[PDB]
Amino acid sequence: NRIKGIPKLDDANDAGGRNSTECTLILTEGDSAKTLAVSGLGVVGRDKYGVFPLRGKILNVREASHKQIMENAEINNIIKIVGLQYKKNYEDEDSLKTLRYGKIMIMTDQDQDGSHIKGLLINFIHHNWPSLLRHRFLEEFITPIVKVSKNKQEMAFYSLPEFEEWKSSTPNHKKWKVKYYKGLGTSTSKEAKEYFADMKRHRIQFKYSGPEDDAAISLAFSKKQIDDRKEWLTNFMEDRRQRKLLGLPEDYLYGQTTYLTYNDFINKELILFSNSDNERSIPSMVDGLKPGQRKVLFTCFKRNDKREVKVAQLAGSVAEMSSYHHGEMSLMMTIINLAQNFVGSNNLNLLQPIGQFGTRLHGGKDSASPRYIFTMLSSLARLLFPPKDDHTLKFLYDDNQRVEPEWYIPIIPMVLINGAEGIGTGWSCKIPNFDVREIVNNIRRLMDGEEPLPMLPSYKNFKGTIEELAPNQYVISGEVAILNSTTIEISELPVRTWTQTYKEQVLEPMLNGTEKTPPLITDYREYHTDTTVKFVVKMTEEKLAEAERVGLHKVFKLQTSLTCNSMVLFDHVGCLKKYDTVLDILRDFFELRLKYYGLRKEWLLGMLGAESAKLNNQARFILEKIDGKIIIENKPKKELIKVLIQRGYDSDPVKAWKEAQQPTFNYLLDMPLWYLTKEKKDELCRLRNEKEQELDTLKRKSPSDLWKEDLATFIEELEAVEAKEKQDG
Amino acid sequence: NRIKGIPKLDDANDAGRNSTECTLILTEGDSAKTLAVSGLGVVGRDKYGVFPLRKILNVREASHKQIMENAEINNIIKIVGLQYKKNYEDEDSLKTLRYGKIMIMTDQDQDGSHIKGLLINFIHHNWPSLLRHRFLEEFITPIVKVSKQEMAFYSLPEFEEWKSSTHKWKVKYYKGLGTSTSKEAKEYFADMKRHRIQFYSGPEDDAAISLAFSKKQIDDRKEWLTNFMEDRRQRKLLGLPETTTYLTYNDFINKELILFSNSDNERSIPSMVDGLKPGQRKVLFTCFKRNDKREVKVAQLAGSVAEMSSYHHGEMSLMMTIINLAQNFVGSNNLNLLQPIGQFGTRLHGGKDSASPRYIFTMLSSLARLLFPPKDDHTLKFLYDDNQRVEPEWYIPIIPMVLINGAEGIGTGWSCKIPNFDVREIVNNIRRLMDGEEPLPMLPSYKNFKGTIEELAPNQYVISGEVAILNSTTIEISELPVRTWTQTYKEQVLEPMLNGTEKTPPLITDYREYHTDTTVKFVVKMTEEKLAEAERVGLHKVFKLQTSLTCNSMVLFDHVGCLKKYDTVLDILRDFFELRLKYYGLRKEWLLGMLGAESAKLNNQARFILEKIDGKIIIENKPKKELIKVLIQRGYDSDPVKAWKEAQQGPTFNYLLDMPLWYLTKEKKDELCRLRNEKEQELDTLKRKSPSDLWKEDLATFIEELEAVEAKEKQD
Repeated sequence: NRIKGIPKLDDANDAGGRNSTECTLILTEGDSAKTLAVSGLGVVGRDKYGVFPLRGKILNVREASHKQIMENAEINNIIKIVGLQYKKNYEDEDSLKTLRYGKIMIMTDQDQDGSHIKGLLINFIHHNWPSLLRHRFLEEFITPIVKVSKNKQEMAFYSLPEFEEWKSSTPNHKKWKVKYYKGLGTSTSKEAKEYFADMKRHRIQFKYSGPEDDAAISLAFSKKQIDDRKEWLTNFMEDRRQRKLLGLPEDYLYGQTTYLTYNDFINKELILFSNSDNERSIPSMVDGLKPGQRKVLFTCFKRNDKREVKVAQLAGSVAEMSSYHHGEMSLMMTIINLAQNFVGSNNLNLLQPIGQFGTRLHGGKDSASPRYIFTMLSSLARLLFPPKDDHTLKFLYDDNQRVEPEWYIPIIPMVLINGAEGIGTGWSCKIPNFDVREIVNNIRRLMDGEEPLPMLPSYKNFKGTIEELAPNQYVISGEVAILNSTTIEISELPVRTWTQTYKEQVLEPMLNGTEKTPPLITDYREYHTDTTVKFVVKMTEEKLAEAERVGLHKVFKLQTSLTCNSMVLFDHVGCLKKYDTVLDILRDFFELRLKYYGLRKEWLLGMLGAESAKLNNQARFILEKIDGKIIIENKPKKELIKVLIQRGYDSDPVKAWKEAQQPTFNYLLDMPLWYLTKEKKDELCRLRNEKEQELDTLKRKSPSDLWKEDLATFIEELEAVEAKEKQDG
Repeated sequence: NRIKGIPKLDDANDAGRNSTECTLILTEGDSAKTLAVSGLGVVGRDKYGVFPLRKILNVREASHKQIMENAEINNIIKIVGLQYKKNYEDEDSLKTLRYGKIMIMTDQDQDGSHIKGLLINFIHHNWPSLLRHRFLEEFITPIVKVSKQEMAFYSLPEFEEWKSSTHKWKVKYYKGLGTSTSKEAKEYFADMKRHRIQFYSGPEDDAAISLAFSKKQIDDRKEWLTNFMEDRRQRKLLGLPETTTYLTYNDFINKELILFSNSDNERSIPSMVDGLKPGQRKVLFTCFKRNDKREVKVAQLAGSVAEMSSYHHGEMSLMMTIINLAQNFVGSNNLNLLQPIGQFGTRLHGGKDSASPRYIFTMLSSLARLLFPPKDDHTLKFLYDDNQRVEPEWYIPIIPMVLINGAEGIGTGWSCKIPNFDVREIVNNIRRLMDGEEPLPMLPSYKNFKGTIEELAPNQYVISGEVAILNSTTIEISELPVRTWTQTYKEQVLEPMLNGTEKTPPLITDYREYHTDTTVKFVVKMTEEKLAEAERVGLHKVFKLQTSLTCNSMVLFDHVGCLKKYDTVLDILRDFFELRLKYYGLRKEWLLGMLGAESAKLNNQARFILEKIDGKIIIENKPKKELIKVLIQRGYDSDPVKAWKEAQQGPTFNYLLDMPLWYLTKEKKDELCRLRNEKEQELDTLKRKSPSDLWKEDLATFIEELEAVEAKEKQD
């Protein structure tokens, strides 16, 4: 019959019989993957194929208790289906016939999560029966990464570089249709049948090629090789930097390929899972943002909202425009955190916190619902990230959608303005806040060739002191003063100490005592606002005198230590880098930003010239038509084009320049009839001169002059915004 | 004097001899407390206390152990120094309370009203003599604010009245507390007289509070909602449009808390006009507005729905609404409005086996806008979420969609279950009603269902699968009853037959599976004796291939918004038919005005181009004011489409002068002249057509596409 007790298993009809070696067990990533396999199998495929969905996390055998392994239903279910014995050898075909299935095929998405399942399954087999790996047992199901369709013709590519080679070798490639099939669920049931009719082109086998494979699997999953994984990622990022500089493509694993070594899989596919956590948690040094923050900011820039919108509405826009797929709760926190402006949050919030966005009372947690709070860009956001730089950035693609860039390039190092914090896999980042004006001044000093002045951490509206005990080591202190004997006033808490947390953890125990400590204070009264702290504490005269001799800041927990020893950021090329000082961050930023002001000037020169040429033709066309040199009334379109060509009119110069970066007279004839009137004609003629003067002015300006203009514009708006903030408080 | 152990309380300084003048603000969570703290500042802490409510229990419907194990109520008692057994009928005991007033500060949504009512219920149950005095109050913010000059309104009709004067300044809605900034909170707390409302006026209030929260008054609340919906229905049919200082307890229950219970009904029971719940309508409205010509990711579309329709429910709920609108397996929609491009779930797992929204794609079906014609959108009533225009109250499709894809929902007092019916039968029955004939009876019909559906009695049906005897020991099951999923049948029926229960032996020897993603094939082996015994009992009964379906709870919202129980599906069809026919009259009336304005606009545009070509109009090097005067002197009209749209709610000649110089060329002039003739012919053709003729046109267009779409579906 069939095995009893596994209702989720589609048992192969020949499994557990004479032809068991010809049977293949398909392990799928969840029920949706199993449904795809069922659709392809049809009826003929049900004799030698079995499908079982992995509806849970495969355990890491290497680092799990024997009790968990013996009670794990998922691990045990695989044992029953394949007929595997916990302690056995499978080096002889005699011992290979006790298995109900001759092959195991893992069917997962071609994303990082799917690779994790593949590796964990590989680790489970390697750690219990490394004999099976020796022969052709473990295999994987693969779908083409990209499909191109045109005129009812379809082609498939199994590697992103292969698709790029096709586009480089195929003119009019933009006339086709592009779809990406890394996820299994993207494929239809009809497409599933097509895959299973050509299983040779959708099957890959895992090959054991030596002890290097055992080392690779050990490196990936052994609990003792944590530091080895750090060097594993370190070499990967440097190898990626070298590969890009040498023009070599990204490391591909699948070609138009039938075999994949275990070592190749670990070092080229499973590595991307760990590097993703670093790439998601550690900000970039160029703009101080993580990809999630960048997606929100990119969405805000693209929307160009002149009026505030609900956070829930903006969150929908980010999901729609930037392909954000990391979760609704994460998206909400990212938007809210970009707008917070309380002491210890951003020194310069890029989004406006219009409503209850959290305060210093609860460390930003006391925010209201996203359906009730509003936000929009700050008036400083587009001054910090100038629109003219967008044309020099590298915008990324999520499948077919153009999304946020690799990084933005602000006019001052934003990573030092609002700080940075993140925990990845092997590295961690912690950078404090610094004064906006001091950073602008140091950028100006570097432009003039002077040495940068030292910078201490600075938090906006913080009323306490920050002192440097030693390089990169600081102590942040609140404010306490003795009003009289028996009374002290606490008027400031240290940075990142929240009002509610201080009252609950410090002052309440001193008033009520605990099981191990008698009360220290007799009373305390609270006089806070939403943005200021005031505690008035009463004490016994003798106990206060003792506290002063010890030190009130120490006794009342008004001191916090801050160490700058883990300033780890992604550099402009995508490699994690440990910055020893904030001046090193500023210097690295300065070189890149100065270079991109040169890039902006080159682009502006070409674009302004094209705009001037376009306006030159437009002004001439209107004037010639009024003068009668060109007649368009009741004239054939073909005749009009010939006249325009004969008279030396140019095709759309802006269009020509854009294609030049890699005839059309519509820019002339699309002009409204309004432009024949005197006033509008004069406006067009004036605009022609202004564009020419604009190009001439730019030709006389160096990249540093443009940088100084942007800094001056930003500073003026900064003073206006900050002055208004004080008036409203 | 001092309260100990409640670290979340901001005790008032005078809470004490001045306890009568002390007000305790009870806030909805920490964010509400933050707003109150911001408005209080420093000087406000002398007479005001703030405590955050981090859920009030229903005292009537709860164990007294829980009524003493709930820390939140116990903390409230401790803060306001309340004693359970006390009357406090005079100031003799009112000084035994630590605060003079309890102020409830919540959002102005349904969730906030629930907190307000439950707190009121808490006082009413243990200190009924305390709600008599000026004790319980609520914090109120203006509903609408208009903004370098700013004004505020505490009444929606007052805001509408403001529109009569001059309506663009800038408008913002402040129902949620979090909408107000800290600066605005300070302004509120300065004029606290204008932001505070106080709640007893008779025995009617006691009934109101009792009605809302008594566990025995369930059926009274159902009649309470029934009267509300019927009163609303009559007011809407009559065309009716549906601040103070004090609010009675009875007024709060009957005018504010009523919205909470009907909200569950309004979200779960679909409308009879379009067969949709509000969440589904928001998705469909987003799809119509986007008008995607290419497939889009479900994750991307979900963001668009959140951005465009003010959808504020769960993300998981939104994903399921989109996916369910696209499913096309046996038991799901007979006509899916969205295309399931990818793994959207199948009959194997009842649609639960769908892939991640970032990998599956969708777009409108080619039938969606044939079913929901764009020309009808101008006759619908589109709703507003604060300042954003969103989906309408309902769409008006050309056939009753509620009978096509069925209806299912559970509300508060009512429930809905309607099966699917055949599209062609529904179209045919609609055609019969247009001709004056009686509709034919209709049985439930599910697309691609290979079984049988029989009516035992009115509204009583039996759905059966297919089983065939192959030999003395073998039977094959080629169809399961509608809504029986392959995995659920294998796990619940066939697995126990193979293994047996604890006290019952196995019934079958073996079964083999040969399903596809859309078809079912079980080959079951038994012994000869057990098969013969099964035959005598009845194979459909033995293998559970029959399911009962009763049309006894076909409850839908009518076009006026009142829940109505339909006895037969023909009653739904007749009610739909009358409304749809009326809206075809409404469409013709709108089209007559709009087509006429378009024709007038093109007449001026064609005349303007021809006169410019003929030299009757000169614009070269001419002042704008001189050109405008010539156009008026020659009788040209201001934008007629703008004028007609303005009529439905100096001169404008931009529609003439914005035209490109291309229109002076021969071909474009001929195209403009051809378009001028086409618009006139369109208006003339419409005048000779009745509303029923337009309906028949839409049905024919829909039927042609339905055959094409369904033929391709079979081809795969």
